Amino acid sequence: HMKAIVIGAGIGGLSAAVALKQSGIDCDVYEAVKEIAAISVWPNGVKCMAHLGMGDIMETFGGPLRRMAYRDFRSGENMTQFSLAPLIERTGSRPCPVSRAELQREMLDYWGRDSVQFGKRVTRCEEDADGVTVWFTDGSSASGDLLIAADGSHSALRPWVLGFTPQRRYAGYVNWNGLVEIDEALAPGDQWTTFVGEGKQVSLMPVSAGRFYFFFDVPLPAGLAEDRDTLRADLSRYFAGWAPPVQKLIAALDPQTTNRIEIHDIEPFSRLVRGRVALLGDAGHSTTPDIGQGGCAAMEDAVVLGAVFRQTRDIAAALREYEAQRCDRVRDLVLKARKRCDITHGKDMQLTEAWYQELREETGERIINGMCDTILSGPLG
Ligand SMILES: Cc1cc2nc3c(=O)[nH]c(=O)nc-3n(C[C@H](O)[C@H](O)[C@H](O)COP(=O)(O)OP(=O)(O)OC[C@H]3O[C@@H](n4cnc5c(N)ncnc54)[C@H](O)[C@@H]3O)c2cc1C
Ligand SMILES: [Cl-]
Repeated sequence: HMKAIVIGAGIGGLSAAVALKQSGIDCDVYEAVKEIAAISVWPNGVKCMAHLGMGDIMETFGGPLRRMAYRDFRSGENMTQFSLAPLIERTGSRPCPVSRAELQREMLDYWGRDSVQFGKRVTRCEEDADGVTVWFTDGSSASGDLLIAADGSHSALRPWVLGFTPQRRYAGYVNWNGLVEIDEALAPGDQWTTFVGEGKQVSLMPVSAGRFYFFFDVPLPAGLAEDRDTLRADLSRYFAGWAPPVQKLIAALDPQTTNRIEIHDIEPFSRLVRGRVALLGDAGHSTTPDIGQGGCAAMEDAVVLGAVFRQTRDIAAALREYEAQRCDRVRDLVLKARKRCDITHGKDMQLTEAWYQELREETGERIINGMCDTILSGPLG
């Protein structure tokens, strides 16, 4: 009946395809790559997955995160440590940290790999009275009634929707991330533990199967001559003097499976749709990962997208309502992440010092309340 073309088979595209199908819309999913660390899916994200029929993925693969702590970088002592039980009670779902690999594999399995066309890199969309068409680098094309551009932070379709080409803004820090086996010599196995100091941080969080998702953050200029070959040396020098658990992590990680990402965001857009085409996921909003809401927001995007089509077939009207519901939400998330990034990574070391001070006096009430505000502001409340 109604055909949606979905570009991108990441969290966004697969969630959108699942949501559109829930609403009786047939989706063909296209993905540029020919084949193939972790994210923390907070309760708003979890509730969305559950709404989408993918609740089992979260529950099964979400690591046992039960409490959190911040530790002094030099001494390794707790500044604050507390349970997240109240977070779970107030929001109705637990936070589910999950390895990217497993999450991708499970979502693809849920949708169906044979219903995704791989090696299809979109370059262009065109809309006429009757529908929309896309072209792929391999020379092929495809037509449908609706187009979902979930093609990522470097989205090729975004400029057609906005009429100009947004540029990524370097956020001023570098993130190294990966997975290691759990060891209490590093930190507790059911805890989100972060060492903070010097505008840097080192974080450990449990995913499934007795592993930690880890990440190192260092404020630095973009473009340094660093990669997996210099990796262990880079970390050793950026985290010189840091408590023993940090040195132990640097020694346990495998540089060859560790990722180095220069963190960017994009100034928020005031538009998400044009005619039969909607931006979704990173294509429509690209945030620093500082509050862990990028993947969550893509899932939220999909829930709303599905909702607006549940009882209409007026595409332009449905997308205008999608845009109305999502635009201010994702603007706030991007900006809130940016603020958190600047505080955590020493944009103004005094504010950052002030923050460390707050962490020493922190009972968890404040942190949990802030987390709830972000979560409860999502579409499923
Ligand atoms: C370091 C880091 C930590 C993060 N931590 C968290 C977290 O803790 N919690 C959380 O919720 N989120 C987190 N995120 C964000 C989350 O990873 C992303 O927001 C989410 O994966 C975005 O999904 P997406 O489908 O929109 O984009 P992508 O995953 O980038 O998918 C887009 C897909 O489109 C394909 N594609 C690109 N161009 C084309 C084209 N021209 N034609 C066809 N296909 C194309 C790509 O191959 C890709 O598969 C983190 C991100 C980073 C970088
Ligand atoms: Cl994020």
